[PDB]
Amino acid sequence: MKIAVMTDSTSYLSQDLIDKYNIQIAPLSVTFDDGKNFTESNEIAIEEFYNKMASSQTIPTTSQPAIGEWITKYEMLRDQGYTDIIVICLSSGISGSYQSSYQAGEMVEGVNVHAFDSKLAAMIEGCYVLRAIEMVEEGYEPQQIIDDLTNMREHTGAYLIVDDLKNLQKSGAITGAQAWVGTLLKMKPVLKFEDGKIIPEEKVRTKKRAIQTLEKKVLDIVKDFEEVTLFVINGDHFEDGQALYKKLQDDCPSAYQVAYSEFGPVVAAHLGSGGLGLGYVGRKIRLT
Ligand SMILES: CCCCCCCCCCCCCCCC(=O)O
Repeated sequence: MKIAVMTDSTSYLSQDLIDKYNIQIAPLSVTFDDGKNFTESNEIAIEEFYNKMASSQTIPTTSQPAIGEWITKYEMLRDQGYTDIIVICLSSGISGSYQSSYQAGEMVEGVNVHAFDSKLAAMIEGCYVLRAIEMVEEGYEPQQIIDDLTNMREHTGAYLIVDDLKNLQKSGAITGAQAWVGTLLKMKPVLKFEDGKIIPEEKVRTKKRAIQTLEKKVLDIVKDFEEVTLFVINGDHFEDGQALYKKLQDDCPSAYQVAYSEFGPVVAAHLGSGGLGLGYVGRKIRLT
C-alpha cells in the first residue's frame, strides 16, 4: 500500500501546501468571449482576471478537466508507483470534474482510484485534501479515509453572497432562483450550498447586513460542533473579506480555527465581482 491524494484546481490550496505534500492537481480552465483561454494555476494573477472579466461584454465560461486530463495524471501517478489514489473533486452539483475523475479512473490499469465528491468548492473542498493527507500519514487505509471524508461532509457547508446574480444565472450555476429574476429588488441575495448545489437562502436589504447574515447563520450552526474550522473566502472586494475575517476573529473563541482564502478564476467566473463566502467544517483541519 502506497496512498496518494490529489485534487482539481478549484480546491485553491496554497502553493506552500501543494509544494510541501507534493499534491498533484488536475486543472480546470476558463475561456473569455474573445477566445482567450488558460489553465488554472497559482501562477495566474487574480487581479488581472477580474479586470478582464469586467472588460468583457459576455461572461466567461469554464471547463472541467477533460477526461483525458485526469487519465494522464493517474498514469503519471501510476508510473510513480502508488497503489491507491484519493481524488478530491469539485461538487458534482456544479461541475463535471468529479464524474470525469471517476470515469478516467476506470481507465488506468494498475492503480485503484477513489474519487470523492466534496459537494463544495474552493478551500472548503481543499479541507478534504488536507484531511485525507493527514489520515494517510496516520496509517489509515483508503476505505477508512473515504468513510471519514463522507462523515466530514455531513458537517460541512457554506453561505455566500455576490454583487449581481447574472454570472451565476447565465452560467447555470444557481438552482431554484427562477423567481429571484426580474431586477431582484436591490436586496442582496444570500445563497448557500445544499447537497452540492447553490440555492437561495434569504434576501437582505444591504450588503453589510448580508455579511452580518453570513456570520449569524454559520455561527448558529457550528456552535453545536465539537471541532470548528471556518474559512472566509473573498472575491475581488478586499474590504469585504477583511471586515468579515476581523469580525470572526473578535466574535469567535480561539477554540475555532478561522482562516482566510480567495476565489480563483474558475469560481470567480461564475460569481462575478463582489463574491464572498463563509464556509465551515466540523473538524480541526491541519492547515500547515
Ligand atoms: C466558503 C465557500 C464558498 C464556495 C463558493 C463556490 C461558488 C461556486 C460557483 C459555481 C462554479 C462552477 C464551476 C464549474 C467548472 C466547470 O466544470 O466548468
